Amino acid sequence: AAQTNAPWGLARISSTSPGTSTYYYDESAGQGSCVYVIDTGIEASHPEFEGRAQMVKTYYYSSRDGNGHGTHCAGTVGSRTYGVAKKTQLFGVKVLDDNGSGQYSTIIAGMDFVASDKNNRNCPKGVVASLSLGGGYSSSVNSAAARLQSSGVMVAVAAGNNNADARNYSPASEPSVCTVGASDRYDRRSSFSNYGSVLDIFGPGTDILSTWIGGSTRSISGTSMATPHVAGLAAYLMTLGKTTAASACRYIADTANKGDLSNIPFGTVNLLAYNNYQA
Ligand SMILES: [Ca+2]
Repeated sequence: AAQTNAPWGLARISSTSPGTSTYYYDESAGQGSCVYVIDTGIEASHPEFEGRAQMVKTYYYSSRDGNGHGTHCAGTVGSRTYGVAKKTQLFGVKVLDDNGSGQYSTIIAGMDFVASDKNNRNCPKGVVASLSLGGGYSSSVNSAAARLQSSGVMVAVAAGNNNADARNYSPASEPSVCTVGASDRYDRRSSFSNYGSVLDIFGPGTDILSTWIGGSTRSISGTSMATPHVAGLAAYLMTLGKTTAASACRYIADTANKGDLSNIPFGTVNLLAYNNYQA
C-alpha cells in the first residue's frame, strides 16, 4: 500500500533517503495487534481512530484527554491518516493529568496495569506499549518498565528533551526496553534529543503532524512524537510475522538505516527506524 503526501515521518520510516512524502507499507497495517498509549488519554471519538480506540484506565477523576498529548501520540501509532499501524487496536491509559503531570507512583501503577490487562484483550499478533513521558532516574520507575517488558510487551520509551545523556532519566535509562530519540526531516539528531549509549533507535520527532482533541490535527515536536513511530512500527512488524514483542527492539535495530543522522554524538547509535517495505 501507498499513502501519497503523508506526514514526513511516516515517509521517512519507509524510505532509505529523506526528502519524500509517500508512506509505503504492507496493507496488514497492524491488524490483530494491540498498542497501549500510556499518557494523558485518547480522544477515542476522533473519527481518525475509526472505532479502534478505547480508554480502558485512568488514575484521575475522568479518563478524557483534556491535554491533547496522548491523542497526538496515539494518532501516530494508529490513526487512519497519520498513523503507522493504521489497523491496530489502541488502548488508553491516562497516568498524566491534563497539564501533562504525573506522579511516579501512578505512572508505575499504569505500567503494571498493562502487564495485567493485556490478558483482558484480544491481541493475537502482539502487544506494545508506547510511553511518551519520563522524569529523573528512578529505580522503581525503571523496574516497572522491565516488568512490563518481561510480561511480553514490546515497551517503547522516549529518551527525553533536554539535550542530555538519557542514562539520568526514567524510564529511558532502563536497559531492557526500547529507548527512542528523535530526528528531523533533514536527518539531523532533533535539537532537544537526549542521547547516550542507553538509546536503541531513533524516530521522526521534529514537526510531527498528528491528531488533537476536538477533532482536530497539529504538529508538535519531541522524543514523545518519535516514540509512537517505533511503537506503531513494532505493531506493524508483529503482525506480519517478522518479530515478536521480546525480539522487536533488536529486530528494528538490525533492520534500521545505519549512518545516516547528523550529530551522533560519539557513542550514541546512528540507527534510524525503517520498515524495509520498498527496498
Ligand atoms: Ca533494548
